[PDB]
Amino acid sequence: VMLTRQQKELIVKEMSEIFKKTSLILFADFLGFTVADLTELRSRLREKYGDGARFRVVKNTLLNLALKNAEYEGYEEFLKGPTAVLYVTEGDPVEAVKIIYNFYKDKKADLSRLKGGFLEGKKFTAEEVENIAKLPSKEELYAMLVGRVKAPITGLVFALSGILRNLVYVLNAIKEKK
Amino acid sequence: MTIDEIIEAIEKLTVSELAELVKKLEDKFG
Amino acid sequence: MTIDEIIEAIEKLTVSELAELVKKLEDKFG
Amino acid sequence: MTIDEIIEAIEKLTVSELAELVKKLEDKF
Amino acid sequence: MTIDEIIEAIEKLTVSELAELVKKLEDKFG
Amino acid sequence: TIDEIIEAIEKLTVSELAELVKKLEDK
Amino acid sequence: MTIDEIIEAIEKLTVSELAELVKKLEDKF
Repeated sequence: VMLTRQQKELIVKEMSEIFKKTSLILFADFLGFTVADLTELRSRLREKYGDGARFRVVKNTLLNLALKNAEYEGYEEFLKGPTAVLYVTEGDPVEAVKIIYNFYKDKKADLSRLKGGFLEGKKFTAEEVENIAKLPSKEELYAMLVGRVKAPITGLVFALSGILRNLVYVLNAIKEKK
Repeated sequence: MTIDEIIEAIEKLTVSELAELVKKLEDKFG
Repeated sequence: MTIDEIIEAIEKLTVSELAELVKKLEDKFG
Repeated sequence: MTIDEIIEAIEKLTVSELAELVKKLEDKF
Repeated sequence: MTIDEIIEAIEKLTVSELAELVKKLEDKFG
Repeated sequence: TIDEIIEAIEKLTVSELAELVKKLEDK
Repeated sequence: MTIDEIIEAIEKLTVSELAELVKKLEDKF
């Protein structure tokens, strides 16, 4: 059966409004996966996001109009063939990328089936999915920040003391030869 | 901005933004 | 501040101000 | 150009300047 | 001192004074 | 001599030590 | 001792003399 023009408009409007508030939109090829798999992926997502994340297979035409109206650009390359969409409306989005990345891995699926998307308003490619998926926890990040911020000072001491080490290194070298 | 202002802006960053900060700092120093 | 703004602010700090920043991050996140 | 005066001069540099000083030290030594 | 003057001051320290310099910096900044 | 070596080394200026290391590295 | 005289001295040191030399310098700084 055909959908009324009004029914279609409502679906497009709803989707468009959702994409206007999401912090992540990732496009995935979910062909071949079973309902059991869908159920498991959704469960892994919910355990971490509750209702803040969704994973739904959505017809390309619908996705296109919704993205178009939400004012997105350069997404057409992500809608070639049946495509499912993973989006986050509440909570930090990084963990959802990790979840679906590790799910495809557990299922032994081609990781290129994770086509790319938009993260916090920034477009990312398929190859970049791995980058996001492997990001360390926020806590680990905060920890690393301190040493990164101290680098200049750390580098100064290392450079000055390195002048003395060069003498030691070359003397050892001369001893090495013999 | 002041030290305090810097720290405040830092703790408001998302995980993605914070990771970007760490990497750029990484490229700029050391 | 944005990420690039955070970095720009740090670059403007004197070295003494940087060590203070580092100390204020070491305690809170260390 | 005393040891303490060198340290004082370094503390007064901006972080951008410190990074450059480090690069110069590495290049030279 | 400027960056270049700081380097020139370091180049003129004795080897023993360079080790002291590094020593004092670690104490101060560690 | 060797302690006398270290003493001669400790008296060099950083620029002098740099040249020393430079020519030793030219081995 | 100039730098060249220091070099000549070092180049004549034996394998064991070099070992002590390196250990002593490491202690100095």
